[PDB]
Amino acid sequence: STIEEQAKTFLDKFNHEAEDLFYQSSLASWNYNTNITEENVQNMNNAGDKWSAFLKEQSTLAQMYPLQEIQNLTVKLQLQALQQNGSSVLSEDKSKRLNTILNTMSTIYSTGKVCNPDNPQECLLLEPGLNEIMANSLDYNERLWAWESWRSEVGKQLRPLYEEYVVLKNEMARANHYEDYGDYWRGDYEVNGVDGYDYSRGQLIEDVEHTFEEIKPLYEHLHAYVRAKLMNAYPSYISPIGCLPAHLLGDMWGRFWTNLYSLTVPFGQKPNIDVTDAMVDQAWDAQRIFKEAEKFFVSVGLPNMTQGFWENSMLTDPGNVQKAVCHPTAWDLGKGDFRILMCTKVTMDDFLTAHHEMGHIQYDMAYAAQPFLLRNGANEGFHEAVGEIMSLSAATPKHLKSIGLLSPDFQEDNETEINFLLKQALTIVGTLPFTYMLEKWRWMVFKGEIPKDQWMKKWWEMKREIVGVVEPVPHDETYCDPASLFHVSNDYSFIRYYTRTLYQFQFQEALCQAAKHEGPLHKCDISNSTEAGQKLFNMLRLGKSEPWTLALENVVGAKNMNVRPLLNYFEPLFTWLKDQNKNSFVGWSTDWSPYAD
Amino acid sequence: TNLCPFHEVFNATRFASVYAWNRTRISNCVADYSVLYNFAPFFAFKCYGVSPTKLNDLCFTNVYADSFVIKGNEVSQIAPGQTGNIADYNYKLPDDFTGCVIAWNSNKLDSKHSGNYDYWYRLFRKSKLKPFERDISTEIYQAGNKPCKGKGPNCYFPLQSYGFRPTYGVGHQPYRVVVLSFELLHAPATVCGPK
Repeated sequence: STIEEQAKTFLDKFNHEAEDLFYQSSLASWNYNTNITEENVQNMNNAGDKWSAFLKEQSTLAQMYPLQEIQNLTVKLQLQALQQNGSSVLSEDKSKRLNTILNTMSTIYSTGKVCNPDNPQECLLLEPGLNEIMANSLDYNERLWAWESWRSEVGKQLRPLYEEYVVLKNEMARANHYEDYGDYWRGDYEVNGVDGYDYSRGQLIEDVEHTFEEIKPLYEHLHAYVRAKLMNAYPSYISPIGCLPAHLLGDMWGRFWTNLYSLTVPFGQKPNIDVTDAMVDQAWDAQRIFKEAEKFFVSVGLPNMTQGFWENSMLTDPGNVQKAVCHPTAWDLGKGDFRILMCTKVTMDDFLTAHHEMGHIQYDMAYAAQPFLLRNGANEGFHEAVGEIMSLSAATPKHLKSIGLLSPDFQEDNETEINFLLKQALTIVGTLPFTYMLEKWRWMVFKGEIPKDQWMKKWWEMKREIVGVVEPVPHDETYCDPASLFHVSNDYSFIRYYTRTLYQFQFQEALCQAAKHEGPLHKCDISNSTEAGQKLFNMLRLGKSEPWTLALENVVGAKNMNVRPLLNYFEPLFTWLKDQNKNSFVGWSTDWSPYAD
Repeated sequence: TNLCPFHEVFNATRFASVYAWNRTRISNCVADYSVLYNFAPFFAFKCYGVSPTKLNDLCFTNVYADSFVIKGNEVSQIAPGQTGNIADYNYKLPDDFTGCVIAWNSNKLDSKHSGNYDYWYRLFRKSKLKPFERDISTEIYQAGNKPCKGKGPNCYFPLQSYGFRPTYGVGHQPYRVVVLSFELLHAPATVCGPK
């Protein structure tokens, strides 16, 4: 007989064998996250150990099916995944030490704290204390201390472990014929065996470099405006041509600039949009929010929520001795069981988060028919992009006005649109350079082209070169600032956010052109449009069965990523910023420093 | 008047797993279909080649009743000209058929926490089954060109379990199906409708 039939029956058995043990483990994780107890932890650990043992015995068995003989890509993709040896190639001692290091770093991150040097009895924590400080505080020395103490106390402990972590990761990567761990991470975009759609891991860097060049113009004007604002907000501290202090970015790391809206609002006298008061007056609840959200997806022709969705999901904080992890997440347990966990409360941000989670659930339900190994998004950022386009479409004044929240007496004007675009830009445009620089530094470090005696130096160099931010206090090799971030310490990627930010605008433009929208793009609304819904569903059903390039070509008619939609979207703000910056300086000096004078 | 034992097969606890679907012969009794609403009014009533109205004034010699449990998604495979694992290896109807199919939901009855592994089904076989055929073989299936010497590579057990739970989606919940076949032969009729 042939090997193809053997592999097919093997995969058919594996799917059914793995579905059940998953259902058990998935149910266990849900029961644990819903009620923290000692027995649930042990049960979840047992289920995870059983699942890992099952994956171990299922692997090392498909090696009898060489890939060079298979011809149907449907089975070839399923087989290529199981053949991955993973960390099993390393020795027992090395794997044990790596797991111990990971757990120790996670514990250090989750248990860090700070205390006042002049008052050791006074101590604070990151989540309740430092976030609120960096958000609402306005003093200079206070923010400087909050920025310096946490780092000096936490990062200096993770420095030695990170080197061994990098060494072990590079060894594991080279064991599996990869050039390094960065090449392994970039494997999610690799595509072969299809003429006209091939994609290499190296071409991604070229594409990112080519795309980043077009964003510098708008970022320069935004930085100029923010600097002009800060010079009036904090005189005698901000330089007219120097870089902005890191501790003044509203957060500990400088990822989002949303906190600067109150200081950068051009027309502070105009009425800002906040329907929280109307929602409180009408006495809405979580069920109302979720039903209004479901109606949005029903208006475009998508399926309704399942019956068990409302019975099993948790949409309210118990507010009792029971403790739960309040963090919006979408759970897919299989067998048609979909649930959401969220400590929902009356607020517009919660409305947008509910829309995002329902968008995620729709995607999860779309590809439920594909084989187990293929029930996943074709790309990392597609889920987040699909979730964010819905929030964008819903956040329009027209949508809120159609549901009776905003009174018809409200009149639109240039200032309102300018403020809306500025608020959107402060959130979206601010994270791209930071993400790019962080990912590039991480790749260059994993590549081994930066000896240990230059890590922190090149960090600040690339910072001042790209983002144009200068540190308020000089640091040496004893400090480890990159390790003071969640994703960096928890071994997570970053490029997914960049890809999602690039794809969401293309998706929005395509869906709005499908609905025959007119006028500016930021006023588009896809409600009551079935053509766009069908066009999107035609792609949501593919899943992991086809390359992302073909799906993107079917959706927007293009293969590679493009930035023109974002520029067309932000054209009004880009044009308005020039009238203000005409009398301001452009660029930033890389020599000035707060402690240089 | 003498009624049929319909109330038995519709009220039993066990329901004749598909891989060993049971068959019962009904003869010499009056068929009263109004009792079906006692068990479940909500039904998936559907017939082929005959209507439930003209069925009340006809006569037949013997009536065969088949029963088994399957998922909700596989209910579409129980019909002429269909394909699939169930239709090809467990139970196959002929291209020409005259009867009715009945289905109702039995989640809270058969479903149980920790999984109900008492039901089994077949998924591997060398050839397809003929119309109205039954097979209870338990020998291991050979996928490769090597002789069988116990479970192992290319040797798989031809039976598997469902494992129903009460927290399953409607597509995976258990469904009890009953098939009624009407037969006519050169002998005195024994089954007819009321007056």
